[PDB]
Amino acid sequence: QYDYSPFCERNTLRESRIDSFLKAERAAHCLVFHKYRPDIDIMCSMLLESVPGCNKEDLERLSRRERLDDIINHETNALKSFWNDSGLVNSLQSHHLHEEYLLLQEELKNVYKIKCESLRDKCRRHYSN
Amino acid sequence: AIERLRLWRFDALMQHMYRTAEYIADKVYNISNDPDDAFWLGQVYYNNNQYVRAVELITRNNLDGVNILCRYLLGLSFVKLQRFDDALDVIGEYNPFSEDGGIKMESSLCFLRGKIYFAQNNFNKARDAFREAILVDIKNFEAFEMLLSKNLLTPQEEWDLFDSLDFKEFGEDKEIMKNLYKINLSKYINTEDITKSNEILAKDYKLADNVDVVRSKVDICYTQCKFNECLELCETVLENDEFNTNILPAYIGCLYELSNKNKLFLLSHRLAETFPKSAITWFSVATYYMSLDRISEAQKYYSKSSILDPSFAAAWLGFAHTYALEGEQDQALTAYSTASRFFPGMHLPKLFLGMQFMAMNSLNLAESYFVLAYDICPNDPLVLNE
Amino acid sequence: AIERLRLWRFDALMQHMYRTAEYIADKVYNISNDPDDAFWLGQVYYNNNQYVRAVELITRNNLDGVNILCRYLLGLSFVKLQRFDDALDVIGEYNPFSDGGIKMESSLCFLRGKIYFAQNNFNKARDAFREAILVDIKNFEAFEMLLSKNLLTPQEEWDLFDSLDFKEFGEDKEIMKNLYKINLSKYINTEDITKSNEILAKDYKLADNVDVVRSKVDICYTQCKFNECLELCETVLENDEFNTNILPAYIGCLYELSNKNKLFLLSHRLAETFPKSAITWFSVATYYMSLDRISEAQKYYSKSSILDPSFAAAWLGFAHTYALEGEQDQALTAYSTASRFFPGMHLPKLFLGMQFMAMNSLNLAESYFVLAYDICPNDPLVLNE
Amino acid sequence: LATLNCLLGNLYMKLDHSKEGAFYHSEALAINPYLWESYEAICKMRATVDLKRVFFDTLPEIMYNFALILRSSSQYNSFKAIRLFESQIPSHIKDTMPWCLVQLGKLHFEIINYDMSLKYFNRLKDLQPARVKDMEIFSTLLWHLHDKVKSSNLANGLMDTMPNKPETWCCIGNLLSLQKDHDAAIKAFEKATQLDPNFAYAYTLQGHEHSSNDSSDSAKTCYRKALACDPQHYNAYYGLGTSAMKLGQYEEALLYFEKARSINPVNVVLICCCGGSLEKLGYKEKALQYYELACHLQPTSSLSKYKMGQLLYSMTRYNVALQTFEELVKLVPDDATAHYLLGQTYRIVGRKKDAIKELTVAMNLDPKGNQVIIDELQKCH
Amino acid sequence: DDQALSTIIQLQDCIQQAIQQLNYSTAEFLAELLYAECSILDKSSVYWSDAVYLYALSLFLNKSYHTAFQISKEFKEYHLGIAYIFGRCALQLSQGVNEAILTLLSIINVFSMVLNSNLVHIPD
Amino acid sequence: MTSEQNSNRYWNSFHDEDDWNLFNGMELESNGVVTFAGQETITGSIFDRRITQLAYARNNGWHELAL
Repeated sequence: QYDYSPFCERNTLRESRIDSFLKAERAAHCLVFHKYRPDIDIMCSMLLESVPGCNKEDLERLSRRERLDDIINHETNALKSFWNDSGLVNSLQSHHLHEEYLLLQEELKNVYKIKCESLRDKCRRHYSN
Repeated sequence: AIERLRLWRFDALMQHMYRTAEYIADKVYNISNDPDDAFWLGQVYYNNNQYVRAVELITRNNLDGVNILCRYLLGLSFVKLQRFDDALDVIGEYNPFSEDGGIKMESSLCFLRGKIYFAQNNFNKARDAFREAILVDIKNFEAFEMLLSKNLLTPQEEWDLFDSLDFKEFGEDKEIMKNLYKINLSKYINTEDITKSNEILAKDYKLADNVDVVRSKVDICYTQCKFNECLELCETVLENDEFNTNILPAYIGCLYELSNKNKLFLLSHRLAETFPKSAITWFSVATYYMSLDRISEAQKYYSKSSILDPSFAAAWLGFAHTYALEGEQDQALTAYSTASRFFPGMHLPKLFLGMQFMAMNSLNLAESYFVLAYDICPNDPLVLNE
Repeated sequence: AIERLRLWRFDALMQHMYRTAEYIADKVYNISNDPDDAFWLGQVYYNNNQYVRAVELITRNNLDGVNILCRYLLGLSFVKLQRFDDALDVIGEYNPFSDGGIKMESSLCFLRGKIYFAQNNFNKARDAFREAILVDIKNFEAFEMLLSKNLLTPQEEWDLFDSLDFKEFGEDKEIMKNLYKINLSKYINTEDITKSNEILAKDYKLADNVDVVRSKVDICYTQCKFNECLELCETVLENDEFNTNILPAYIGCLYELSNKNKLFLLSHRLAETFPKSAITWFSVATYYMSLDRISEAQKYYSKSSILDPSFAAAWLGFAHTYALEGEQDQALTAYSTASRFFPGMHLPKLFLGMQFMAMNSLNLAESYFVLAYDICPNDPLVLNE
Repeated sequence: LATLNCLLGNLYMKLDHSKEGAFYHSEALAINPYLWESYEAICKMRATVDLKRVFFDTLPEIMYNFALILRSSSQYNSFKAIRLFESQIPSHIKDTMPWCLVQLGKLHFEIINYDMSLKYFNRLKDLQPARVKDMEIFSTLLWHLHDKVKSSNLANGLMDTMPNKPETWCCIGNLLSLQKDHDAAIKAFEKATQLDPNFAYAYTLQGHEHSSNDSSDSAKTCYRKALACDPQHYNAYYGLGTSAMKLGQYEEALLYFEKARSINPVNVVLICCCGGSLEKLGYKEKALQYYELACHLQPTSSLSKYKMGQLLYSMTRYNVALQTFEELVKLVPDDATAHYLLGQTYRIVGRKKDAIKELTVAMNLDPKGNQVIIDELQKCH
Repeated sequence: DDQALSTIIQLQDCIQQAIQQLNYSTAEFLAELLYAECSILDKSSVYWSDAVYLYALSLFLNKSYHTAFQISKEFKEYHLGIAYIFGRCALQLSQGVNEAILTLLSIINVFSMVLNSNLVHIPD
Repeated sequence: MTSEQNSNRYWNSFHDEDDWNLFNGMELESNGVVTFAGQETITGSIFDRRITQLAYARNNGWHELAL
């Protein structure tokens, strides 16, 4: 019988939640495992396996301590790293990539400014706070 | 030894000696880790309105499930505490046991499950739960009477279920208990049978003028609009019990239709001075306002009666009548629709929606609701006339 | 034939299907037509929280003169129906009589003592409770109620405990004598209570019993072992957080420890748990006292006092609110009221004498402090005062 | 030659890029496996290593189990971590260990299961009354539960113990936002962030309060500061997506929603928001894919089933739409607009008997719009 | 049981190793896990006192002075290092100095339970 | 208009304090959704049992912010 003890320390769980968790859990694993029961199984050189936005080539250069078609390759490549290998890009219409691209760096550049005083005046900030 | 303490605790509980019963239950449970003693202490906690303490008692040691009786007590404690989620949790969505001289333990669990489904407004599952509860043990009657009172089954279905169940458990008392059950069955179907049953019960046995038999006679007369027999039976039973809640709705309606304004006034005053909390008294006051043509005022009093007690057809129905009688017709539809949805299994709300839709001169929907009401109840002059 | 129906009625009572209970009680009563069946149906009505039905049913044929338990059920129904004079008239002011279970005469005497306690003739209540406990010792209420409200000074409580006999218990008197001895007052003969505590702890595995822990807590509270109060009452409260007997002592030793978070938590949980008990409002008032908000503690002690006329902590905390507020003339009347309602309680008199110091009136303070010291030879407050 | 790589990783993570810092944390772990701080720094991002080679090439197994737990929690797959807790990590470690209590409470909290998390790190709070680290999650849980007394407990206790810790002021602000006020919540959050910067949670709550205060620019700036403090934080991304939703510019809203979903794959709010951005963009076929993922990801959610029904009715997959709506009503009967779609699907399929009762429920739910319900009744027959 | 003692010794060695360098959060986690693991062992075991002392020292080292102060107050008498941690917490917080005095006076007078150990930061 | 108000009050005299407190500003709407006035609002659909105890809770129960 399906085990539900760890999902709630209360030894009894009403049957609605039993299938609610069971059907929830299986597809959650099915998403991770496929791009069955939980209790039967949980399983399944540079050490670093993955970094968000890092491809296999970028991992290799780390181990070494380091026109329309071409820009479309850069168009998709830019969104590959930022969207963490999202599969919806290939379904996007080509002219819909352009406006999302321009908003990417424009939003990105704003981060650079954010990420980057006379004696009498700058003493007040500590007094008032 | 311990048996003397146990029987002393049982008597103290029976004698409404709460402190001694609690003390001795605690002592006996400390002496022996017997779950029946824990059930007894939980019962003592239950009686004096100390529900959470009994909940924590039966929860702390996880002794529920070891024996079914404490599980039932715990579930009842939740259902009174209205934590219906936890009650359904401990009891279970369906029968877990599905393949002494007292009621079968499993049957009580199915009754509680039906009650919680009814509370959660899950009428469809509650019907099945109550049907299974009555089918498992005929010794049970709470589920049978609840289903009949709340009109959760059609009269034909009620008769079919009554015929399906047997009386083999009773044995010697088979015929008397069959008649006793048959008293409470719904009307509009083969009323002569309920008749001959109540006479055969009346003379043969000492139960000649008991409460339920006169109640059934009053119900028969009220259905048949035999209103003078209605009254005479009603006062002849009221003179013994001045506050018998089983008959009060029929009595109140029967006075309303005779328009005995004054007797209605005396009843309203007597019930107000005694039972302010119960919705019956406020229903009586509101129908007193009705008898004086005060629809706008007792609008509020039906609101009060309905809120003081949910699952009361009379209060909400009268509230909808107050909506429908004078103007403000648009929202009478919403009120009667609420009646239909929250009170499934009764033809009258559907019939009322149909006649109201006919009242807007909107026909086809009136036909729809009329045929719905006819489906719910086959034998009713009102629906067929409409 | 009737026996099956009687057992079915009993089962309906046990499993709390009240509508079937009353239905079957009515049926079996009409069949048999005996007063015991009417008693059963009246008991069903009582459990139904429908006292009017039960009392009318018992009185319609004047069954009170037939059996001895039906009249008691009618009397208790009147008791909870807020009717007292007719209740005593039915039961009778004086004793008309002067196997398992308990004797009925003791229960009737106990009910009479309850009515007298309701009617504020405290001496008659003491007489009734003493009579009930001496006639029957199984009636633990006649003991616990008498000892709870401090209706009598502890010396005569010990004397009556010694006077009453446990002989009719027999083989079980060996344990029940000690169990009853546990519940007496703690100021005097303290050591014997302790030895009884180890007696229960050994050979009876009752160390885990809640009331043994309650007795130990009250021992610790008497000599002001407030830290031990906290530790033991925390150990017992984890299992059960709403033992009404346990809670006031926990409030006392928490306020002594002067901590607001845990008092705060328990008070807010009890407020949503038991809205109509004076205990939670008393706890709220104590929390406000610990936060030195006297103005709110005023009202939140007044409500607790109104809810329970037998709640000495309420009156003394009330007069504490008065005294700490700044005005004392009303605190004088408050402490006098607390002293007069509860004869034999030294603390109201002691606090009243502290107030006499506060007014620089030492002449009454001498007598009041002597009276308080008469029964409290060793405690810091008395000697400090 | 193990702490130096850790220091390099910390500097890299702090300054510009977490990629090289993760590389150096991996190198440090290669030098020594018992550098749990490097593992925590790695798990701060969505980076993972091959634990079998790290920890092997019973204490190593125990450490490997905790590493798997932490990796799953960072990766946001809590069911597996709960299962390892059930199987491995014996109880006399699980219950006592405050850090496993924190993590396990987090794991139960990310699932809609709310009461068990409360119980778990409430026993934690009991064990360590003065613990201050990672109490903002308790504050968020109390905000979700709409409970005020326990939040008041937390606020008073933390203020008494640590008047200056940022978590205390964060909890004060969350309680304020709970009760009625938003400006005072903003003031508390700003005090919390001035006393200790680099706290992206305070900025996230600032942006949320600003959004609730109908101040778009301030919320955007607060979220930008949050991202500046923490590169990976789905809460501020979701807030930004919702803000661009309310301005109607669906492009950057989709951008933010997808970016938030990237680091937290299992969350139906973000899946639903990304899908809705998709329909506003017009991609019916791909939007369904996420919603198909969403309801299978977990049942008993009104939002996911509702949007399934809306999308299926839009492009007319009535056969599955009817059953999705049916189970929606089964899991909740109080949705007003849902029963309208129920009735529309019933009349389209051609089961008038169910259509009448469903529309009756519809008028019962919505007094104001009965007339249009009446019109559908007329269209029903 | 054969490997149970080895795990405790290894955890202790890792804790001293971590505290030897300026690595404190890892010291925190290892001290926490060792303290949790030692719960099953009886209080009479020297391992429990050693783990409690290491946990107290760590919780002091990361400025979480309150928590160190309680975790030291519970078992202040058992070990000398726990008393040292308690005294340091008391001096920083000005809370409960008196019992710190009552413990330190006794521990110094007796010296001139567990008193001597090979762990790090054991007071002289 | 005064007669009905007097009659309303005369019958309105028969309540418990908490019971009367529940119905001070009581209003029931046609569809069945309920509005409760706290002397906050407890708007909820009637015929579910838990709601009226919730109105009971905040009426007599002790609620407080504590900073």
